[PDB]
Amino acid sequence: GETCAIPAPFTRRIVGRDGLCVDVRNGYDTDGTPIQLWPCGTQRNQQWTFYNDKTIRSMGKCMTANGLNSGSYIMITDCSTAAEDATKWEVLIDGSIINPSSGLVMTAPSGASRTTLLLENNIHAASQGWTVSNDVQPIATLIVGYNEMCLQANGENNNVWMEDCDVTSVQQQWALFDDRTIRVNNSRGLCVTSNGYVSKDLIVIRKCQGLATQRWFFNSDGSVVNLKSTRVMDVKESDVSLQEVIIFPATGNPNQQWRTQVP
Amino acid sequence: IDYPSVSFNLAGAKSTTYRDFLKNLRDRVATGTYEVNGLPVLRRESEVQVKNRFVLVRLTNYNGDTVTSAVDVTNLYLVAFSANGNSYFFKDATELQKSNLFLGTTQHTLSFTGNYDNLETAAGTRRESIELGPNPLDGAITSLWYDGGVARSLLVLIQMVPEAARFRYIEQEVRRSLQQLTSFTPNALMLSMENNWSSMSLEVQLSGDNVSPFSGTVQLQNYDHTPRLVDNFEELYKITGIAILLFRCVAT
Ligand SMILES: *[C@@H]1O[C@H](CO)[C@@H](O[C@@H]2O[C@H](CO)[C@@H](O[C@@H]3O[C@H](CO)[C@@H](O)[C@H](O)[C@@H]3O)[C@H](O)[C@H]2NC(C)=O)[C@H](O)[C@H]1NC(C)=O
Ligand SMILES: OC[C@H]1O[C@@H](O[C@H]2[C@H](O)[C@@H](O)[C@H](O)O[C@@H]2CO)[C@H](O)[C@@H](O)[C@H]1O
Repeated sequence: GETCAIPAPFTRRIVGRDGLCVDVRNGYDTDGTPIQLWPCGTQRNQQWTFYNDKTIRSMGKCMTANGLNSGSYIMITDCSTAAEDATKWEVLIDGSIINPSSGLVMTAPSGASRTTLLLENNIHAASQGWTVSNDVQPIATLIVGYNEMCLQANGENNNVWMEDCDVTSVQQQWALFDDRTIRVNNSRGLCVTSNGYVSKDLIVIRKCQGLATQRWFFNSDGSVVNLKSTRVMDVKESDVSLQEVIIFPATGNPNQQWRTQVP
Repeated sequence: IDYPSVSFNLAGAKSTTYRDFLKNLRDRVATGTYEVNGLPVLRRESEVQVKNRFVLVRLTNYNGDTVTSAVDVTNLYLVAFSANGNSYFFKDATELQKSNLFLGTTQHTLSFTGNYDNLETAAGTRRESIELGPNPLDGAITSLWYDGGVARSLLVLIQMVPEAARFRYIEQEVRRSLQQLTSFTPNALMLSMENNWSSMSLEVQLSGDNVSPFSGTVQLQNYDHTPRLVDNFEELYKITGIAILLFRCVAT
C-alpha cells in the first residue's frame, strides 16, 4: 500500500452564475459580514482558502453559515467561535458546495451583482452550481457527439441537433460556464434547456435563469447527464436526420457519448 | 502466456472502428475497482500477475501486413512489438517481458528506452513535427514491419493508441483524422497533457473521489504556448478528456 498525502491550504476563486464570483461585502474581515455574488477580480474578498478540516475562508475569517435552516444566508466569522458544523463545506464534482451537517447547498436565488447567497434545499439548479478555480474564465468548446458530428445551436427557443462539425460556425461554439450551464458562446444569454424530466423529452436553447434543467453534469464516462433527472442527452433513435437531441435513461451506448474539443 | 489482444485494420477502417478498438483496449488494462470520479486507476506491480501483466495490440496496415505491440497493463506503456519471427525490446527490457512476450522470435533488443525523450532523440526529431494520422500510421506499421522498426514510426504508434487511450482528446483528434483522411501534427496542448499524465494523476487522487478542486495545479499549454493551469477536475476532463488514471497514491 501507499497512503496519499494530506493537502495544504490553497487559494482558489468561486463562481456559479452569470460568471459572477463569490466574495465578501466590501472585503470587511469583520464577523457577520455576509457573502454575495460580484464580478470577479484580484482581491482578497474574492480569494478563498480551502483547508483539510473542510473550511473555506478569506482574510482569515472562516466562511461559515448564518443560522441553520433552508433559507439562511452565508457570512464570515472567526473560525474558533464559528459553529463546528456551520463552518464545514463539501465540494463534489457535481459543481455544488453542500453543507455536511445540514444538507443544504450554497444557492444563488438570482444571478445579479451584489446578490447575497444563502443555503437552501438542494434541488439541482444552475443557481446551486459552483466551480472553484483561479481561472474564472470559461473554456470554448464544441460538443462532438454521434458520428463525429458537432452539436449545433439554432434559433432562440428552437431545438438543437447534430450538424456537420465546423470549427468556424459560432452555432457550434459552446461555452461551458462554471455554474454547470452550457450557453452559446456567441450569446451567453440563453442556456441549453430541457423540456421536461421524462424520457424522450426534447432539448433546446432556452434562456438562462438557473432552472434545474439548465444544469448539466459531465459524467466522466463521456455522457452529459442532467442532475435533476438522471436522464442524459443523446440522439433520438440515432437518426440525426430527425434533428433533435433529447434526454433518455443512460444506456452506455455511443449515441449517448459526447466529446468537448478545445476552441 | 497467451495474453489477450485487440485488433485494428487500417484497411476498410472507419472512425467508429477506431473508437471501439480503443474502448476494448481500455476495458482490459482498466480493471479493478480502484477508481475516482468514474475514471479507473491502472493497477500496480504488486496487484498484478504475469499472467495478466501484458496486453497485445494488433495493427493491420493497408497492405494487410499487420504488426503487434504489447502494452504494459500497469501504465499502458508500449512494452515491445513483433513482426515475422522478430521481437524488439528497448534498451531497458526486463526479464519479465523478455521471457514472456513473443516467445519464439529473435530477441534482439534495440538501443533506447520507451521514454518519449529517448525516442525523439533517436528519431532525430520531436513529437511536434511527427505528423500522425491514417497514412502516417500506415508508414509506421510498415516501417516497423520491414525496416525492423525505428524510433520515428514507434512514436507515431504510442501517441495513436496508448496516448489516445488515456486522453479522449487525442482520440477525437485521430477519429477526425481518419474521418477526413488527413494527417496532423501534435499541438502544444496535446503534447502538454501528454507530459502531465503522472502529474494530473496524483493531482486527482489527492483531491479524492467526488471532489472538484485540486490540491495543486496542472501545467497545461494552449496553442499559443501560453500556460494553461487547471485547478479543478471538471476543467481537466472538459479539456484533456482523460479516461485513464495512473497510480501514484492510495485513498485516505
Ligand atoms: C466567445 O464569445 C465571447 C463574447 O461573447 C468572446 O469574448 C471576447 O471576444 C473578443 C473578440 O474576439 C476578444 O477580444 C476583443 O478584441 C476587441 C478588438 O481588439 C477588443 O475591442 C475587446 O476589448 C476584446 O479584447 C476578447 O478577448 C474575448 N474575451 C474576453 C474575456 O475579452 C470570445 O472570444 C468567444 N470565444 C471564441 C473562442 O470565439
Ligand atoms: O459587496 C459588493 C462589493 O463591495 C466592494 O466594497 C467596496 C470596496 O472594498 C472599495 O474598495 C470600493 O471603493 O467600494 C466598494 C463598495 O461596495 C468590494 O470591494 C467588492 O469585492 C464587493 O464585495
